[PDB]
Amino acid sequence: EVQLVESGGGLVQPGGSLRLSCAASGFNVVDFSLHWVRQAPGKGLEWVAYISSSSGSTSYADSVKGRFTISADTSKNTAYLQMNSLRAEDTAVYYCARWGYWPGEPWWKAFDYWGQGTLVTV
Amino acid sequence: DIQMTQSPSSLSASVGDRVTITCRASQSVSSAVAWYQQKPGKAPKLLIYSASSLYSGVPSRFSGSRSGTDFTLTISSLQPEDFATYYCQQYLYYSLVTFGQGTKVE
Amino acid sequence: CPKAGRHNYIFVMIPTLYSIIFVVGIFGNSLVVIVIYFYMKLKTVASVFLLNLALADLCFLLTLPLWAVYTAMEYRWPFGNYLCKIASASVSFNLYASVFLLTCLSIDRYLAIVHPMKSRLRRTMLVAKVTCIIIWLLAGLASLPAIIHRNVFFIENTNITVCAFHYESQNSTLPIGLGLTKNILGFLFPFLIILTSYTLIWKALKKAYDLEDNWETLNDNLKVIEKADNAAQVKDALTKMRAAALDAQKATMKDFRHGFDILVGQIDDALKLANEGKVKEAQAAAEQLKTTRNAYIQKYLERARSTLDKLNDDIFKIIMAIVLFFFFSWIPHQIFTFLDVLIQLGIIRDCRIADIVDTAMPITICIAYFNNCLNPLFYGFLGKKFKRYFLQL
Amino acid sequence: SLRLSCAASGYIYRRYRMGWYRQAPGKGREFVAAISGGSSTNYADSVKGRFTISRDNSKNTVYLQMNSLRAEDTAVYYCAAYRIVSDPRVYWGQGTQVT
Ligand SMILES: CC(C)CCC[C@@H](C)[C@H]1CC[C@H]2[C@@H]3CC=C4C[C@@H](OC(=O)CCC(=O)O)CC[C@]4(C)[C@H]3CC[C@]12C
Ligand SMILES: CC(C)CCC[C@@H](C)[C@H]1CC[C@H]2[C@@H]3CC=C4C[C@@H](OC(=O)CCC(=O)O)CC[C@]4(C)[C@H]3CC[C@]12C
Repeated sequence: EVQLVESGGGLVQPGGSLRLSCAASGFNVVDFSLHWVRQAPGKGLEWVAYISSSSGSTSYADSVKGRFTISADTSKNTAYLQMNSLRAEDTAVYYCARWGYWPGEPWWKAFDYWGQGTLVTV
Repeated sequence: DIQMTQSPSSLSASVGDRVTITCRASQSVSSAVAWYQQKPGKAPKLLIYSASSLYSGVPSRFSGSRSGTDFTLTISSLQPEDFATYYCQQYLYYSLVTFGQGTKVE
Repeated sequence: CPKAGRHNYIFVMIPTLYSIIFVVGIFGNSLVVIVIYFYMKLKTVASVFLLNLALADLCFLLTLPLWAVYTAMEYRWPFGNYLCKIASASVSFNLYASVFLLTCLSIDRYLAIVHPMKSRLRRTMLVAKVTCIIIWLLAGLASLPAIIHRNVFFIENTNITVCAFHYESQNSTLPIGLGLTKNILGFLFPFLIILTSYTLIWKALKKAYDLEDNWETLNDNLKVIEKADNAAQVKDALTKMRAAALDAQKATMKDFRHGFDILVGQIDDALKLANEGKVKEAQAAAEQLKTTRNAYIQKYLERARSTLDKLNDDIFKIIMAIVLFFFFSWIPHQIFTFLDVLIQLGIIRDCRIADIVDTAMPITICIAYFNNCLNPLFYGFLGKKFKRYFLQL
Repeated sequence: SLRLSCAASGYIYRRYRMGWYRQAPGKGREFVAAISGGSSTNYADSVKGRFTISRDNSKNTVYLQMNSLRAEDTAVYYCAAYRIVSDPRVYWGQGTQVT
């Protein structure tokens, strides 16, 4: 069945680097846009980044641009999120979600399937 | 940078009651609004997409409506499993995603 | 309670007001008929029904005015029995003819606004004439009880004579049936049909306005993209452009939805370049949204602009003014007709309300008679204001 | 001689003026007597003295009591209930042709 699994989280000193991952199963990353939604402990969900196994349009949040690098590897059917220069505000649980492309209903379904999430503490 | 504001920061209700949660957008986002439900320690689950379309596998008690810029989530028959945090979302574009603040229901 | 009376002022105010209504309405309806038949020939279905409505109003103003002298001095009727019949059938005839013609006018407006192509042109004028024939026949046949039963009646020993409705049974259901068809078939069903037609007109008008309003947001932001170079204002212009495209796609089948699918596809392509820090490519990519506008959406935009222009027609404002004023002038009559039909059935047994209903029925007939006089004044909007040229000439 | 009756409805009895009209071959309906309706009892010629019109507020019936019944009084008697004010309506009952 469709399933997204996150891995690569942990605890590092502030200013360190982390390499988050989001494994996928039951679907391909080529026809779905994989996002990264972050929820701070005790706070709400905020969008962080997104990547496409298509042409390659990527984006980042204004409060996170310049220090995050999201990547996708369609060979391994997983998406990675490179982290560096981590600040104290980056401590949160990172969820990876999937979102269909514009033509048709898959786009209208928003983040239909999420991932269990991984915790990062700095 | 469309900001989504959620009216009730909290909503105490009893089992079997009817609750309503309202969202407001900075600009017009058409019907590109989805409703989620996050239980503590767990990832969110999509309830309504397109601001009025119930997702598959979700009980028909949940409902959504849009009147221009105001988006409302309504549950007419609350159950013991409905006690969770209900988030808002505007998904007009991939890089334009902004969520609400939360409507923890007790 | 049995002793009452309010004829001190009714017997003087109504006859002068009735005469004023007669002259004003006959002049206005003659002018309306003259303009509709010569200044703007019967080339449309709406003009055929409006000419018929003016003719029905003329017939009411020509066959009722014996009521003005009937109420001028007491309730004496020193005329013929045939005159009593043809003056008492005219209320029903005018009510049914006018209400049927107004329903057909509403149906024609609905067809002309929301089914521009489903309805033909050659086969409608003949249909309009046949419908007018059937409407006049139905109005005449629904006024037949007031011809058969209405008769002259000498009051007791004195010579005072009235035009009375002769029910040949004390427990007769004809008064209840006549007073209820006047409420249901004369008011209720036509009013429901007209409401459905005008709500469906409004529903299509809203859809037409939604597509053009949403496309206007797309149009204004398109010019903003060209007249801007900061790699940022392009993004906000496309952000409002994408939402307008999504909203417009919800108006409406596959071809319309497909046409807006590439439109939002180009918008996303522009946002991809805008998010990459490129302005010329973002501005260049936003130009193809005009090419796809002509291919798919232009044919649907014109059908929406034309539909909204039909709301601005003079014939639309006149028809809806006539429809609204007819239902406001005749609602006092139908309310008291229903009130009176309840008294006969015994539903309400109260002497005080019975006197009110009896003294109100002459006024309700007076108000309905006023509708024929004020109808030609609605035609003085535009286009038909060429009647001023005819009057001077 | 004999008495006629008119079992009127409740609505007709309360408001309408109920009276008797008479019709014979060679002549139209001529007035005979009337009662109720807020006015006083009215009588016609040749019936002012002999004919008596009565009232019953409980059984909802008006009786025309006639005692002489001579000359050409024989005809068909029709009971009418006319409300002149507002819209005049006449409610004719079943006739009764006397001997
Ligand atoms: C009381 C009842 C039993 C009879 C009432 C008379 C009707 C038979 C008359 C009165 C008004 C007439 C209408 C007045 C105007 C027109 C428009 C007229 O249209 C034209 O002149 C253009 C088309 C053509 O050349 O026939 C067609 C006939 C019609 C419906 C007339 C048909 C005959 C009507 C319905
Ligand atoms: C005792 C009497 C005087 C009460 C009032 C009755 C009439 C004088 C009223 C009732 C309905 C009115 C009409 C209702 C609607 C219209 C359409 C309106 O034109 C529009 O359609 C404007 C709005 C738009 O274009 O969307 C112009 C006024 C008019 C003719 C109104 C004119 C005045 C009318 C006939």
